Amino acid sequence: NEDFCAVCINGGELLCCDRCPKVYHLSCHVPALLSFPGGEWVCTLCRSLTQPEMEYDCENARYGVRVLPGLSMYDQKKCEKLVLSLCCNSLSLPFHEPVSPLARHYYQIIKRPMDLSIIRRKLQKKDPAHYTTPEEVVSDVRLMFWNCAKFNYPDSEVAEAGRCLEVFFEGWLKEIYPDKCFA
Amino acid sequence: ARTKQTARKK
Ligand SMILES: [Zn+2]
Ligand SMILES: [Zn+2]
Repeated sequence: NEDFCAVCINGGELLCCDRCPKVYHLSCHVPALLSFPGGEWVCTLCRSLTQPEMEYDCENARYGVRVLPGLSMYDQKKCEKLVLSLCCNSLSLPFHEPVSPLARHYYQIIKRPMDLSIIRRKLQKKDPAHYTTPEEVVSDVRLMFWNCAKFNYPDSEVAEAGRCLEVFFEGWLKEIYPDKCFA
Repeated sequence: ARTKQTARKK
């Protein structure tokens, strides 16, 4: 098992995946976990889609929550895999949080800001703007990359990271949704 | 359920 959180690259109390070297803060895993698991635990990237080996102690699994409208159980797992894959990629750091409100030009130019913290929240059924289809998830990810390409100079580090991470994402999308075209 | 502790560090 690795020494730093797969998502935020910091230390502290870290939950180890039983199947890959990745370790996570409870709140950095997607979905965030409400407690430390007592027994076998496998992360979202390793968990089998068909036969789920364990349900998670997360917000969407609470009794009052799983009746609410939202993604199907199948689409929830697929979209969580897509979003956690984004968050664990080294290139993703500039997209974890919204751009600082001090960035005068950024917010003059980008009219529909998007970042991975918003996407994480909308995967939760209790969010007022919760996703109901995988198309909405894919649309927000693609909006995030479009904003990056719109604002940043093409030769900049962040512009390059955005373009390269988007290529990785579209590859994962075809892996996870081989039969669904999001055109 | 293994956990570890690591020293914490546009
Ligand atoms: Zn973390
Ligand atoms: Zn894993």
